[PDB]
Amino acid sequence: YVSLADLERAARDVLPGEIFDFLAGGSGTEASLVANRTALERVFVIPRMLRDLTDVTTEIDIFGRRAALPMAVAPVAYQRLFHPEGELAVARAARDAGVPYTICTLSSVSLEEIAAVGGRPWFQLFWLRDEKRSLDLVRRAEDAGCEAIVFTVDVPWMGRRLRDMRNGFALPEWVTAANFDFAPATWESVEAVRAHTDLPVVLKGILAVEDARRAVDAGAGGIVVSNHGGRQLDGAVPGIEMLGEIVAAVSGGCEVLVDGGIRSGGDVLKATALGASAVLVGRPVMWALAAAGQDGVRQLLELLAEEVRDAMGLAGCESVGAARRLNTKLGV
Amino acid sequence: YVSLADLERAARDVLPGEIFDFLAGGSGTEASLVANRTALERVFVIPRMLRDLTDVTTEIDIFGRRAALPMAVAPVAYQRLFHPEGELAVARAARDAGVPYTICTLSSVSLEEIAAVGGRPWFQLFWLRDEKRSLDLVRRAEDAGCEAIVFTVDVPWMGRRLRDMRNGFALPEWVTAANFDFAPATWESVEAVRAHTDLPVVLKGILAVEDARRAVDAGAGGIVVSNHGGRQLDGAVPGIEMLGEIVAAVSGGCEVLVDGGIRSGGDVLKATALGASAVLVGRPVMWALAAAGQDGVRQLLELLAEEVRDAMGLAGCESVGAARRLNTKLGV
Amino acid sequence: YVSLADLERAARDVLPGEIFDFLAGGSGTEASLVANRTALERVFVIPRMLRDLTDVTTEIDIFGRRAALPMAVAPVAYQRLFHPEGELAVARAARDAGVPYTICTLSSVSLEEIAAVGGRPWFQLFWLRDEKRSLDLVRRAEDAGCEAIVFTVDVPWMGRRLRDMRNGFALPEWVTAANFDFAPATWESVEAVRAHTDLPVVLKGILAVEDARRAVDAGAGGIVVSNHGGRQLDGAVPGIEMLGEIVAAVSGGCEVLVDGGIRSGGDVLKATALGASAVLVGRPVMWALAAAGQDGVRQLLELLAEEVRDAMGLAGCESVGAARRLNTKLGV
Amino acid sequence: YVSLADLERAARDVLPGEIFDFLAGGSGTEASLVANRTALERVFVIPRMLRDLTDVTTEIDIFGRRAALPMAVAPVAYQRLFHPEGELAVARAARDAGVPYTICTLSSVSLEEIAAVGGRPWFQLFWLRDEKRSLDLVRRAEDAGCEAIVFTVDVPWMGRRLRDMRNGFALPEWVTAANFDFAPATWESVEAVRAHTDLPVVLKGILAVEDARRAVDAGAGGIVVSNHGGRQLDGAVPGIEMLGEIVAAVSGGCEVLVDGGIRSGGDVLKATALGASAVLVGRPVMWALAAAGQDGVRQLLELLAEEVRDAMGLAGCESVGAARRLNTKLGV
Ligand SMILES: Cc1cc2nc3c(=O)[nH]c(=O)nc-3n(C[C@H](O)[C@H](O)[C@H](O)COP(=O)(O)O)c2cc1C
Ligand SMILES: Cc1cc2nc3c(=O)[nH]c(=O)nc-3n(C[C@H](O)[C@H](O)[C@H](O)COP(=O)(O)O)c2cc1C
Ligand SMILES: Cc1cc2nc3c(=O)[nH]c(=O)nc-3n(C[C@H](O)[C@H](O)[C@H](O)COP(=O)(O)O)c2cc1C
Ligand SMILES: Cc1cc2nc3c(=O)[nH]c(=O)nc-3n(C[C@H](O)[C@H](O)[C@H](O)COP(=O)(O)O)c2cc1C
Ligand SMILES: O=C(O)[C@@H](O)[C@@H](F)c1ccccc1
Ligand SMILES: O=C(O)[C@@H](O)[C@@H](F)c1ccccc1
Ligand SMILES: O=C(O)[C@@H](O)[C@@H](F)c1ccccc1
Ligand SMILES: O=C(O)[C@@H](O)[C@@H](F)c1ccccc1
Ligand SMILES: O=C(O)[C@@H](O)[C@@H](F)c1ccccc1
Ligand SMILES: O=C(O)[C@@H](O)[C@@H](F)c1ccccc1
Ligand SMILES: O=C(O)[C@@H](O)[C@@H](F)c1ccccc1
Ligand SMILES: O=C(O)[C@@H](O)[C@@H](F)c1ccccc1
Repeated sequence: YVSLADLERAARDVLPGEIFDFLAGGSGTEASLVANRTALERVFVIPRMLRDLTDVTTEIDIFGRRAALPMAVAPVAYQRLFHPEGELAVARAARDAGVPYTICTLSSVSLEEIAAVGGRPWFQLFWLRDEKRSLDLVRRAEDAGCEAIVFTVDVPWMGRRLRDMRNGFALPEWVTAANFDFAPATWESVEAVRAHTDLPVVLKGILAVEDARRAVDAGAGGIVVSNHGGRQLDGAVPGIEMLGEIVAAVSGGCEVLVDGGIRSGGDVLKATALGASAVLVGRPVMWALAAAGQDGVRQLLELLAEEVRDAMGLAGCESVGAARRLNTKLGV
Repeated sequence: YVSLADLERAARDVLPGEIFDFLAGGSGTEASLVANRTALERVFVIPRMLRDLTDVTTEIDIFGRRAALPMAVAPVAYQRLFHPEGELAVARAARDAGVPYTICTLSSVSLEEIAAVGGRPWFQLFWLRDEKRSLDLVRRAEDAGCEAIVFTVDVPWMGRRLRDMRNGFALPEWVTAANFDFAPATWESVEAVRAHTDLPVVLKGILAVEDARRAVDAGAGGIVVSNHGGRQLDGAVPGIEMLGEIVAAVSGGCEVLVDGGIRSGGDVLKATALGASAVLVGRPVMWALAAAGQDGVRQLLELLAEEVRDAMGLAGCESVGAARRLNTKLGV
Repeated sequence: YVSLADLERAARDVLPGEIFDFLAGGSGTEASLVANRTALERVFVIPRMLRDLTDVTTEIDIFGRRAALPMAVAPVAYQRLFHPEGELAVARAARDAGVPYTICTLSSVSLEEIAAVGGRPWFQLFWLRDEKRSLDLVRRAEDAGCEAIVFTVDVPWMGRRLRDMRNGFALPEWVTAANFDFAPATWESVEAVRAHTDLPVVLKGILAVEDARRAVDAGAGGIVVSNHGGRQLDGAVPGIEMLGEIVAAVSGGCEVLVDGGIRSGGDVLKATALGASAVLVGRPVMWALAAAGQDGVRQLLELLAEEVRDAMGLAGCESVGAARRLNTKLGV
Repeated sequence: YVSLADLERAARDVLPGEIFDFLAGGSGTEASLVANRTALERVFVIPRMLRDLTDVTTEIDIFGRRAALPMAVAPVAYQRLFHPEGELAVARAARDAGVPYTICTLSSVSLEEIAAVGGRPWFQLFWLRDEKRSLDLVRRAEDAGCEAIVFTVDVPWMGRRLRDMRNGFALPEWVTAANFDFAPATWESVEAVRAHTDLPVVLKGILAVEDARRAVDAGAGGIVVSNHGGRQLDGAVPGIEMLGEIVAAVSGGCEVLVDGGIRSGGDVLKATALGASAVLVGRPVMWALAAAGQDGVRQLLELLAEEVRDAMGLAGCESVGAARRLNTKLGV
């Protein structure tokens, strides 16, 4: 594999069509899904030359820990849909690559089993029908060693996934929500979580500048600027199009991550040049899992690491902080 | 049916080609017809998160009455072209969905019969060869219980519909203008109508900011910002591209509706975020009528209601007024 | 025929390929040829409603004479390439339609024969190897009753027409330059012409704002804002993209015409809304001549007249002057 | 051959696929390779008319010598890949056309042999693992009569050329680096070169305005604004998009060349109108070499000379300096 697109071809071959569609699809007409790619393709980097590259490092510090790249595995529910080892395969590869892995509320292996793999696990929260149960998942995650709570704030309910409707898609009987034996979140829910944990709370799914500012005021340790991979509001702006304005409004008050359509180390460089602290990567990780299990995810992360180091050095950046100081130009 | 595009496929199968072309076509090269869709596809919404969605309502108050959605059925002449029950099928479905239905001057069932269905009928006026006859249709509509006069102001004559010319299209003998046993309108005609009725007068086909302002000064209760579905001047700007500037110039002085290419609840959300009070929907209603009669229109309106509620909630809007306060960003 | 595009299809059928290519082609990669169409397609008109249309007139006064439309036939060399009656067929149709016809220096029938047809003949000048001969053609044109001298200023030499090179195109022996038994023009050549005639001198091929201003200072009665149909500099900006800036800089000091890609009455409306006094139309007139001779040109001009009247009225314009006061908006 | 595109078709026929891919390809997704062409296609020239063209000259003075066109042959490694005479064929054609030829560090014929051909040889430097060896190549080039040192500053290492990876491309045994029996460059390396030679030092691969300014401060005699033909950072902005801003920031302090996608004399005109002193041309020269050896390169340079003279005169420019004063407009 020499690009992330090699892995998509491989995953399309192996997966059942309805599972590939559950993975690939977006809501509505898929306008926001396509726009995430369009938006990144319009960004061009203005590289710098002739800088010292003797010790190029792709490492960052985030939420108290070093990470090997400015990247984490995005939360993706039900990873046993894609490979029998599901989340354990992905978490082991992420641990070995030094990349944080986001354990999902709707994981198909329990959060404690995935946390026991080690590494830097974060935990993604969906707000449940009652405050006490929500907070119990948060406490389980914290007890299990998760390092951050990634509270998804863009899913008061699931979007209209027309591929899934047309396919009549349902979970196979062999895939379950292993953390179990949902409700719209509000700013009150954020405060309940913030009061219940010492872990940093990261709000995933922020697009309005005013919501990024309120996230900082609310005590969030980070936000993920994101339209949920085009799976929630069809017509929501891409996160990459709001990122620069959000980074300026936040003034360093929290970490600002972005996701949606990151498909290469050059895309990671674009996101960092627009001001991101780090990116999330979703679908490509599942392509690698589907294609070749744990080893596939390892190969994907090795390729991304090579592409990030290559792009940074070609752009004159010995560190991720230098990459954040790059300028960009929109093209056509 | 899971999108409005499902209904177009269904209507193309059933209708005779020349009738499908009368419905689908525009004037000239169809540049304005295509632009209505291009323009909406360029608009992206910036959704808000974490707001109270306990009682999301899609209802509005307009021209004195509650409507279940910020939407009305646009005037479309000669609906018996599409189904034998014609206007009565559409009006019954609109009534049952709580959506206003616009009765046309060129309806193929008399305005009194369609008004007797109940619901919230509006009446669309074409200016006739003489003031007294025009005003008689207005008085008939008012006597029959219509709630608003939708005066079409963009048809001094019919545009050049090249599909119809190439097809040699003419009305079948079984379709007639049932209100009967035309001239360019002017601002004088508007005043004659305004003086002849206590109903709100809504000018349909306004695109210039100065004409929206004059409409308010003339005592209009509303305007529809519209290029007539691309059927009148080929090269006329889409209404959606003038809407924001018109809403700002009107300063709340009248209701500002828009039409042209609304094909989903997400498009309704875009129109409201640009400042519309409500939209009109034309061709999709006729697709549903052609595909499945009254039940088809009911299914279309149920689908649109679900899509509007979904889009509003995903965008953090518990009411249409909140949706009007959303910001937008143009994309590519 | 219901559009000008019907005539292009007809002309492609009848003409030999190399003659169709001489007509259709541009220089280089044909980027400027395509851009003339792209540019017009990007312009949208903001029409006005509710104005008095009791006496819509498409007439203008230009260079001292009434014309039936804001349009003249562009200079096109060697019209016997397209039909045996060549220029006489086109000039007769233009006369009968009330449209000025531009007689070319390289006409395949003598300028005196074409002038004898009557109508409103203008005369297009190419600057010859010597001032005295150039001025003799000007004097011949004036003696023959031509009303304006259209001095082509964008042909110091012919552009690189790769279709013609690839085809090895040459004039058939049956087509000749009938005014005969060339050099780069300069501002000195313009003054020599201006001093030699009382007719208005119109500089065809102006694109720079500074050249439009100098044309007025030099005593030109008009300019044609034009990239020569994409046949001269490949990469020259379309005239329609410079027109508004040129109209503002000229401040009424001369007539400002435009050409390049006018293919409908709606395109004439766009040009007038951007400030043109009138347009030239080139290739479509030759399509009609090739398809059906004099009667073909008559049908083309009747169609254009109908399309111009339709577009003007739909845009609320009772006169060409009102159309020049329309606003426009660029789209995608 | 009537366009440079004729030569590409010819070269694709003759070369082995993997060698054609080594020549044609870029890094990553080839976004920057495509953007170099997109960017030039968006630029339109505003030509001037009616100027004196009695003695149009395409000549420039650069780095102390007259050149026949505002163009030099870009450095392209390993030219024996394309034809058995390799660099000697290209250098002989460049000499005979009066065009500077850039001898590469990785030439497949020694720099002294290519310099002995005569003409105006420049020498391109890659920074080697140690300062003394780098400086020895510089001294060899100077001793051999090269006129300028073109220091490549955008290759701390080679980009990720996925065509080459997929093809498993390697140099045939019959092609070698004939100057031999590499390390990231820095501003310190530039100063070491500048101190070691009296020749002008030209930094190739500058895109950031701040790096152009620093190049002047560092004593560079020129820069080449360039993304390395899309072969280095995938996503680097095209040089043509940074050129105008760089020319303004440099204020005449050094020569400012550009490369990337120049494929016609009209493209040379666009580059000069945006402010370039001269362009480099890479791939087309190798197409001509592959198609027909020395004579092919001669034909390419004759065609480019004709296209540059044609474009300049059609734009009203008697000299390259006048072409630099042309204005441009971006189109779509
Ligand atoms: C199959 C699938 C399942 C997902 N499940 C979740 C989830 O449980 N929680 C969440 O916050 N995001 C979920 N996401 C959204 C991702 O975290 C991410 O925002 C999105 O996929 C955009 O990134 P991409 O283009 O790299 O895939 C899911 C995405 C996919 C494709
Ligand atoms: C077949 C057809 C007939 C129409 N008849 C009328 C009419 O009688 N009066 C009117 O004001 N608009 C008429 N319209 C215009 C519509 O009210 C509406 O402005 C237009 O179709 C744009 O909406 P759409 O894209 O949703 O179809 C007609 C449109 C169609 C397609
Ligand atoms: C076949 C042909 C011959 C032309 N000959 C002349 C000419 O002799 N003199 C001139 O000034 N323009 C000449 N033109 C340019 C036209 O007058 C006009 O500027 C151009 O065709 C753009 O208009 P169009 O897109 O309507 O064709 C010629 C154009 C064509 C296609
Ligand atoms: C096959 C190939 C080899 C090249 N080798 C070199 C090189 O050794 N040194 C260098 O500075 N640039 C090298 N370049 C870059 C060119 O000098 C030039 O920047 C680039 O090809 C863009 O120009 P074009 O679009 O005209 O090809 C190479 C380009 C190609 C295609
Ligand atoms: O995008 C997604 O699939 C998730 O965020 C969530 F909405 C979801 C989880 C599991 C099944 C369907 C939906
Ligand atoms: O409004 C802005 O500045 C940004 O959204 C815009 F430039 C942008 C478009 C596409 C990708 C990233 C940024
Ligand atoms: O767009 C339309 O069809 C209507 O507004 C009107 F112009 C019209 C009604 C009936 C037949 C033809 C045209
Ligand atoms: O001029 C403006 O602000 C609007 O017309 C423009 F942004 C726009 C383009 C396309 C859809 C809606 C709006
Ligand atoms: O565009 C054109 O064909 C004319 O303006 C002129 F350049 C010309 C006339 C006759 C033959 C070739 C060229
Ligand atoms: O620069 C400007 O204002 C005009 O050239 C531009 F808007 C334009 C683009 C395309 C067609 C007409 C005008
Ligand atoms: O673009 C290129 O091929 C050159 O600049 C250089 F990176 C290179 C030279 C020779 C082989 C591979 C790469
Ligand atoms: O930012 C600018 O002014 C230039 O990069 C831009 F206009 C440009 C786009 C494409 C080609 C050359 C220039």
